[PDB]
Amino acid sequence: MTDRYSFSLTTFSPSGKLGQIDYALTAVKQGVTSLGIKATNGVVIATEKKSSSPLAMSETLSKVSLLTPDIGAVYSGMGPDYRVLVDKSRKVAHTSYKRIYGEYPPTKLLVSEVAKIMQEATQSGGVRPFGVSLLIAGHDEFNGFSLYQVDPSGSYFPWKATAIGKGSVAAKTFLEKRWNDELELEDAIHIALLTLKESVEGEFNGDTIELAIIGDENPDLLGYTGIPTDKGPRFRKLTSQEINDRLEAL
Amino acid sequence: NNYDGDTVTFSPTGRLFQVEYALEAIKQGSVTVGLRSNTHAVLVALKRNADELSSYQKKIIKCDEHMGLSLAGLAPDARVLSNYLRQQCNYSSLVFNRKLAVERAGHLLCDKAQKNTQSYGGRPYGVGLLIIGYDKSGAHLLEFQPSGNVTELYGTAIGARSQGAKTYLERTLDTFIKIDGNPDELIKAGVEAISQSLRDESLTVDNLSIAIVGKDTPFTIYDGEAVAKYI
Amino acid sequence: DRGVSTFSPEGRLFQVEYSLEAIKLGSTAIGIATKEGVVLGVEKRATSPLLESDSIEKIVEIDRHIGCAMSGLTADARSMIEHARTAAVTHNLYYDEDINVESLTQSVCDLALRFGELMSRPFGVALLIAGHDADDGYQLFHAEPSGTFYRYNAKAIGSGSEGAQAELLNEWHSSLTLKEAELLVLKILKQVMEEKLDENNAQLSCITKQDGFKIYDNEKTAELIKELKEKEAAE
Amino acid sequence: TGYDLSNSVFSPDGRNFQVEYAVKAVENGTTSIGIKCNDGVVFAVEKLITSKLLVPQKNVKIQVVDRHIGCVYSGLIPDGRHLVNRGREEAASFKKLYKTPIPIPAFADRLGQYVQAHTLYNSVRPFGVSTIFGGVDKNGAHLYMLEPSGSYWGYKGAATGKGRQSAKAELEKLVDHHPEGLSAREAVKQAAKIIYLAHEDNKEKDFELEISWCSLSETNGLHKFVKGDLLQEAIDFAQKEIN
Amino acid sequence: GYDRHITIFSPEGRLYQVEYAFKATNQTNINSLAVRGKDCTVVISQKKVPDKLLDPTTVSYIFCISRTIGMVVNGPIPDARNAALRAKAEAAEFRYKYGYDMPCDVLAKRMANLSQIYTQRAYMRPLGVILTFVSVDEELGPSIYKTDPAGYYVGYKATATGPKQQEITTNLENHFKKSKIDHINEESWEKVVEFAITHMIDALGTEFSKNDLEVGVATKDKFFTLSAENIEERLVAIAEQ
Amino acid sequence: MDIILGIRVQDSVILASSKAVTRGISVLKDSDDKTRQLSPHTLMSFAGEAGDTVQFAEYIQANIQLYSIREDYELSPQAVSSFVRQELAKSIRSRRPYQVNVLIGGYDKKKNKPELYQIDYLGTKVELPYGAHGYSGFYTFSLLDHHYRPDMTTEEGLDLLKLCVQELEKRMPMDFKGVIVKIVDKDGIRQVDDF
Amino acid sequence: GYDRALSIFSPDGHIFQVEYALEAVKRGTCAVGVKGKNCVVLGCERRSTLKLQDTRITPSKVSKIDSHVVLSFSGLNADSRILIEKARVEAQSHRLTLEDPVTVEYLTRYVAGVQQRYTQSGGVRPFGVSTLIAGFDPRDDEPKLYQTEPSGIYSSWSAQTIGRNSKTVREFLEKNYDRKEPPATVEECVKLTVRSLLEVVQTGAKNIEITVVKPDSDIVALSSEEINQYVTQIEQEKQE
Amino acid sequence: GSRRYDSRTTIFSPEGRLYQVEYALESISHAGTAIGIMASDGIVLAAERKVTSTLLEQDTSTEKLYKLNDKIAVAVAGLTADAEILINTARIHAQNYLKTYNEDIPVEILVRRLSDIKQGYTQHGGLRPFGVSFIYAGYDDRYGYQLYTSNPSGNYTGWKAISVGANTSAAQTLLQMDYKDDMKVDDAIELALKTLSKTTDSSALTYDRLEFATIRKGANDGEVYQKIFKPQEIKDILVKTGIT
Ligand SMILES: [Cl-]
Repeated sequence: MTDRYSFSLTTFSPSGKLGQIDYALTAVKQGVTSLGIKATNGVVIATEKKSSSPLAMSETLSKVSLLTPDIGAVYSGMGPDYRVLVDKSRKVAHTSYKRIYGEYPPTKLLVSEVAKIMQEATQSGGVRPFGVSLLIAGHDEFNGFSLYQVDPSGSYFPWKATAIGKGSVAAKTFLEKRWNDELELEDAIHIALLTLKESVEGEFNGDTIELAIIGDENPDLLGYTGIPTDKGPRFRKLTSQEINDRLEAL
Repeated sequence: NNYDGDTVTFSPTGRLFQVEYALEAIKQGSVTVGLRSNTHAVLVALKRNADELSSYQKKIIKCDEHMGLSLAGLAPDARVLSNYLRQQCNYSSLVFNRKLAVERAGHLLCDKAQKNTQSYGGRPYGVGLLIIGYDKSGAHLLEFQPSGNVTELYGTAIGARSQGAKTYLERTLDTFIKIDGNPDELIKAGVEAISQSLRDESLTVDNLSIAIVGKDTPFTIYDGEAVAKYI
Repeated sequence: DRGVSTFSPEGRLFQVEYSLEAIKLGSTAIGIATKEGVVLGVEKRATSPLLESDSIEKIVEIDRHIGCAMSGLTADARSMIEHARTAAVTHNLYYDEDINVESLTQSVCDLALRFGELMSRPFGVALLIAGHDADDGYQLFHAEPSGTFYRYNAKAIGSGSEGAQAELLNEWHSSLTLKEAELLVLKILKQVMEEKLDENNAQLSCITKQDGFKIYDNEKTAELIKELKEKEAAE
Repeated sequence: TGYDLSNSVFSPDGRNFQVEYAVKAVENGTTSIGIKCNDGVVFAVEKLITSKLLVPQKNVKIQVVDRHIGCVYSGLIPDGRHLVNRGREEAASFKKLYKTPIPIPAFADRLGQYVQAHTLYNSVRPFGVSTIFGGVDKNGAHLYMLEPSGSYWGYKGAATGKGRQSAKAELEKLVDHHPEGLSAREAVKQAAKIIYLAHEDNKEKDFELEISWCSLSETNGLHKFVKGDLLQEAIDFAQKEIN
Repeated sequence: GYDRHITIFSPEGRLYQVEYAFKATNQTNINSLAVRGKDCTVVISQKKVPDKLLDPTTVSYIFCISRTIGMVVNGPIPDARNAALRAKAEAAEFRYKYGYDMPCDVLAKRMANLSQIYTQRAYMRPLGVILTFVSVDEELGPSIYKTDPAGYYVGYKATATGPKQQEITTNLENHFKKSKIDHINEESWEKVVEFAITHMIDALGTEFSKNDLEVGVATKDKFFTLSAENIEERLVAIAEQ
Repeated sequence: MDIILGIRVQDSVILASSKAVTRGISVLKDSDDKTRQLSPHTLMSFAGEAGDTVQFAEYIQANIQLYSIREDYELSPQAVSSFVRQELAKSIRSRRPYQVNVLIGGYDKKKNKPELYQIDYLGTKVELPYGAHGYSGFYTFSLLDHHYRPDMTTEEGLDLLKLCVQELEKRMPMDFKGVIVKIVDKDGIRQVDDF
Repeated sequence: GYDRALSIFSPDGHIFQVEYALEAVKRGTCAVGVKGKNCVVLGCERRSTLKLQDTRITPSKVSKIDSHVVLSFSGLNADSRILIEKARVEAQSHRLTLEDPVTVEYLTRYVAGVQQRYTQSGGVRPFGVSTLIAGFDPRDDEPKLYQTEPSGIYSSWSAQTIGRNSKTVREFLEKNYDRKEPPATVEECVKLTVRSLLEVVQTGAKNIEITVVKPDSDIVALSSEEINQYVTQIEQEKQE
Repeated sequence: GSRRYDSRTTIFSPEGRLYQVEYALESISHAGTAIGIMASDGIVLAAERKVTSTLLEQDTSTEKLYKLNDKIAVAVAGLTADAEILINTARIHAQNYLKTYNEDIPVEILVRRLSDIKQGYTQHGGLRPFGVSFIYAGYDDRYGYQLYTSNPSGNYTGWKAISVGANTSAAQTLLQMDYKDDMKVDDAIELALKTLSKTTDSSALTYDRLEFATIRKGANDGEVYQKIFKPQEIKDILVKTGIT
């Protein structure tokens, strides 16, 4: 046995292309649409819960994931690759930051750590790149609200708003017309639901849509009282009912 | 063809070509004969020279006082395998105060060769061995193939033109097995056996190599004028 | 591609057979064993006249009683020589004696097949190992990258080897003197060399029981070349 | 194409061709069988006499694991030995930790997982043997057969090698004609017959019969070789049936 | 075309070795079904013993992973047992480290993560199996979680796996479209097993004897498999109404 | 290998080091030079356990000479002292620490200033106008505290150094066999052959 | 670890990776070495395809291994740094363990050994570099000049050139360099070295570097103007 | 076994070139152009972001210009993720040196170190090289203001003015034409922006498509200041130099 693949599986072609990264981006293109919009007082991330079977309980499959109390993530592409990246991202937030500084990492630095992991799967021996593009939304004290995209290459870019996956080209054009620097969080959620309806074929409701926000601190979700400085997580996943309420004012 | 690039690949008919190619190296090697009675076991080997200025390549290697072998094929592989046998014989003596059974020695050689046929990066051994010995169950003769197959025999031969000697021993089976308590006559039968594999060349004084082990006879190799008696 | 330790359908190791082809391209080296000593000679083969020929070191001392000549990819020989020198000196440390020539040769040849995927390829150089010990007297060995070593009364390796070996077949006898062997190496080197043989493009050496291994001066060899020319003109 | 050049590669069928090629080496080997009896198991194997120079009864093929398990195989003999060496290590570590001798189903999985592991990587070759094995434990007799893929099941009777079809047919008759069961001594006799009948596929050369057995009543649950009078009796019974 | 031999991306962003591992899943030609009751989770699977020389008691694709968790496998038996051994080791290790029994969904995720690694690392091949884990979880209740060679997993109200999975899936879909609940509204597990067998008979269009089926049942604090005689009693009750 | 003194004057650094080496109850040598030139304008004297002193000093020398060749540049005395300190701080938590105390006398050619650094075996570094190791300071510092000026000439520094040695020779129980004195300035390193 | 045998024999007995490494040397800028009676001069070509270059800080082609030995090269620039670093470390390691500086021959033998090692070790490719190593042994006034190449062979030269168009400048050196009477002075040795490069260089401006090494660690690099005076005098004698 | 799938990233071509290095350089030729110009009183770094969007958050974005320490900065051309791996290693090396010698690392020593890391990936390990070219802008008290470049081969050189990325042939010719030795920072700022404006593949050069930085002794008295320009500050300098 032993892993005898100690050589790179991603290499430059004569034209300067890194084939495996391009092909990983193609897998992302086939993936279900997900988007993110940044408001003045929050960030929203959303995607479709494309259920593989009606017998499957799609609530047990979480496409939108909490990374830290103030940082959330969504993806487009290969779901299993995303799941393991979420596991690694949650852990690295502790091992390379919280256990050192006694606080959670700022969004840009956690993104940087996830990006590094994805870059290494593009150069290290005997592995293929991750077949996902991530959208990471978060808040921290000194940088405020932010939204980042991370690609299979490990490259990451900050966005005011963006979309990835199936209908990203049409969705990004839709977001360009609607976005401004004065949007409130509820306005961003409304725009997110409008944008997401265009790429969805079948049922469009709280049970088929997954949506979360980075916004105000939620002391009701903290689980304890007594420490004034601890005010609760800014990440909150919207319920099925909360989504349907906003679909009537759509 | 497409399945002979390494030892880790079966062909569509279930063959291992690298092992078969290693077997081919033995066929190119010089002839060596092995035979035994109930009291003694004998090795006879035709040594090969490079040219008239060169020495004749040694074929027989001593492993212990009661055991040794003759080789045909890649000589360095015989040195590796015989070194392993020397160590195993020695481990048995030092730890258990016990002379290593010839049958157990064969089992150890089989397993060592086998590991080189199932793993990537390595290669099969390119040599065949005839092991003789005298232990607690009497005289023994073994034939080793680098496929891993080890066989206990009354007599045999390996190398180029070995089929002639093997047929002779198959005829003489009932005679040479009965040569008990007469080392010279058993060697004669071995020298007569290896003679059935000669063409153009004959057995000279620096050409012939003989070894013997038995009841009250440590493994000893005869070369030079010590084999002129049998020419 | 294919394994480095792969057997051919004929039962030969590809890489070992290919390294033998590299040795055929090497400069000629000749050895002749006598009862008065063993002579070692080499063709230097300088690629340019500006190359200082005395820096070409193709004959090398292993111990006081063992010398060595090389042919082929001579850079590969350096680690082999280093191992040989270490083995010779280490045995003296462990046993307070000289090491046997055969044992030294066997130790060098143990390195040969230590290649795979250890070093990445066989050695591309052949060695003529000459020496003396009390048990077997004057000896000459030919060490190959296959791990095989033959003892020889006389042997030639390199580009002019088969022509030289045929010549050594006719000339060698068991009563040769040291002086006769010296002239014989010079004669056969002169025969197979491209350029005209002189003291600057050819080198002699010997091993005797009394004086041990010695590389010959260019002045000493020049006299033997002049002695050779005169005796060939004598008939 | 090229899917069959490397072990552990799935073909578009979902097959591992390298394992299937290992089966061809097994099918090329000599016939070996196993029979489950009332309180134990019987193993038998065909040994081809390539030459008169082979010493009779010396080149033993059936192998013991621990003191209660017998193992026989067809195909590449060295591969079988390698598997039995591992089996012996597995049995030793089980007994070391748990005291009790390894149960047969437990032992079967240890071999199974090890053989299956050699289908996971391209850096190793699959086993070129099918192994028939078994013995007696606290829950009674067990007979197993293990393939190159790592696949194994429990058997009433088992056969592999070149004459497996003939042997299987004979085993199926015994199962039908004896629903109540077969005695250990009967199973030895029947094992001899079946190897003799299966030798028609290898009729060019003559052969040597080798039998072993583990039985609660006949061998105290220990693996033993069938020798001397009992072996001759089985040979005579076998020779009588072919004529 | 070495992108088809190892787990690297093809130009279309596909992993062909993963896709071919899915095809190996149906090599056994066996169909399995899983449903949930009020207090239980039932799994049934076809049992085919084609050789008369086989000991039928040893032919099984249902595994007792822990006291609480059962697992049925669709795919070749060597890979099935590989997965079974690992799942047993993981479940035991979990209990030792964290002081409570490993949940069904957590084991499914763990095995799914291991499968994901085989789709990303070149030296390891995917296992050609689909793993359906069942239990009555102490927090979530009756649970069905299924893993595949892509490293995908999800919870199920009910599920089916095999060559004729679509026929069984649609049959189950239609029943739950009528009842409008996420489970079989029945008190006893015996009747939930009867439901499972009945709907497999309807979907496949084949009758079953006691030796043609294999049944696993999960209740609170234990998972167990039924004997042939237990299954016979189940078949008799089905025929008598 | 016990007594090592240092003084930084106006334009140079002066290092004085004892000549004695003792094995058991016998003085083996009375001309030992307990110093190594690290670079043309940097000198290091040393004292501590037998063997470790020279081994450490030569190891430092090799590293600074390596740096000099690689960069074609002489490191500042401050940079060299920091390198040396780190090596000793590293060493104190090793399996077997190097029991070596050093004085580093260098002339900084960039700043045109002499510099004296005192570093003990723990990696305790201080920059001083004058320094010593072990008990040497106990006898000499009261004289240096009294007489020392920062505008002293090299000749005045040598005279103050003579007074320090005389006091050592009077009140120390051990015969250290005099001192070798070396001067480090803009022109490099030289030895005072009559002291 | 990555163990792949990259340097292997071909059917005709060639190691192509080692031979292709020589092709990288052929591409590199020309380097030349000439030893006089009491000195050695190392000349190096600078390709003028790169202007706007900062010549103060750009890596110089001649590198001091110790105070008494220098090394120049032709081939891959990045590869040469690894050999130079190793050589510098070995030089200090020798001074530390043997208490003498390295001889020029010893230093050459070490660098050549590193190059050879990289031709039969797994997972590595050969150095695409040939070197000229020059200097004077400690307490010796005899000039030393050696050459190494990717295969690991080395030898001593009265005069030698490596790199692109080295065939041409070797042609010049073979007819102009007399062994019985080598360049007796520094002037004559530098003049002959500049003349040899002018056969190949193009413009005699910033394209020629000259480094003179004399006994007892006396090493100096000539400036643009000093070299320009040689370039001027050579062509004025040529106009005849 | 595994050999079958090995691309062999560290081999020579028959011509004596390193395949992967050459192909990595081809990749870099499509990256946004980065320019460095050295003046007597400072250094300028100018770089073009690749076809951006209106929804990209520019003021928090960084893809071209990175700080290694207070005295040294780099401009990137190629794979940004590959660059960040090397950048973090360089940042650590600078701090290692500062801890060891208690002096800021000289520019060349940092450059040589990173270039050696790149070199290693071309000679051993069997991994793909880093698809990155750097322009190093820095200051130390030995050589003063310095510009360097390094590429995937691990080769590095010093420059008065230099470009990397797209259209380097055109850019280098324009720089070679207008550059003079007695040039000042404010003049160099103008030259850099004018060169980018002529070589760009975009229709027009605007503030949102640029990253800009200067290293000046225009810090109060004998010390050096790094200035990473803000979006509004890039917009102002574009108007000042008369490009928009
Ligand atoms: Cl996990």
